[PDB]
Amino acid sequence: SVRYLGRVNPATKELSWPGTGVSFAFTGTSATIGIASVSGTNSVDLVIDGGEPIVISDFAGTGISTPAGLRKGKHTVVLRRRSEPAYGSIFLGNITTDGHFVPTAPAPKRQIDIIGDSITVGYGLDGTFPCTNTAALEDNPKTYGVLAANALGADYSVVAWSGKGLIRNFASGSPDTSPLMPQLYTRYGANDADGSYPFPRSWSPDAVVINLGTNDFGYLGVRDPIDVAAYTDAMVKFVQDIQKHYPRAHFFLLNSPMLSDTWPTAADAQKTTQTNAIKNAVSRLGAKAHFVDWPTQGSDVGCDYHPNAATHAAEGEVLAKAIAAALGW
Repeated sequence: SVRYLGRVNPATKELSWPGTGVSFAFTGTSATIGIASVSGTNSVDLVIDGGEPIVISDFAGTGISTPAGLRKGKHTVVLRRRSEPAYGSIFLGNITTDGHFVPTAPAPKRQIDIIGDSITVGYGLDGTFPCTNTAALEDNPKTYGVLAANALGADYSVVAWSGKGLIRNFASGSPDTSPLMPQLYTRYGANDADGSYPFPRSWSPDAVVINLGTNDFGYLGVRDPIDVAAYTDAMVKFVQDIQKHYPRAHFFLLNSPMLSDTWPTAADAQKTTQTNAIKNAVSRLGAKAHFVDWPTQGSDVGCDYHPNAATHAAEGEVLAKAIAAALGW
């Protein structure tokens, strides 16, 4: 029996959000993950027998098959999306084997939501600066949030979309008046109807990680600097809205490795300003809210100054310990 990873609408079987996918085991020499349709560009990790990820970004036609050369016998298969809805999605078909399916090792008891923007997606992560981001260069399985969930032995759900904010999205001259992350968080698949995620009780995060504000703080030459009070107020409201569904979860609110106190100007002090706003939100939210620092990154970066693998891995450790400390893990 196949199990779906992450938030996947069972009415569509669309791998839409980053990190979504499937896990199963079989005995035989081969398995194929059928593909009903694919749109735009995508990339996935295929992990066989817990080995090195096979990175796939071309889905010619039929489906995704296990590698040639396996020995007849038991094998495990984990497929995970590296990339995000903005570039495309994969609609899954049926999964087949040349032998038969065997039981999966039981799913983790620990569960974590990770909510954010391009940083949480894994935008540009595999890229060498300077580079143009592509679905192939995105690498959700190497992001700070996923690496933290891995360290804690937890299942996770990534809900993230590049350029998105909490109160306002990325600063463009055309006002980017499309949905904000809270609205998107109500959807099953990323392009499904508002409110289409039913919050099934089968998924009940112990921890909810929120990393938003990099886009909100952008303003130079396009719009007014951020309304800090509104950003703070919205952060409190977003958590309260999630608590309608997951009242017992602890919340982990991160500041941005891409904001600094020197850009655009020293006066803006953007990183300190965001940091204080989040701490304020944490203070208003009470004991189940937690601030988690992410120091402004160094000069080594991926595409478009996004965090590279080392920067993600370092905060993954910080976040894993912070969640563990909060939860007694």
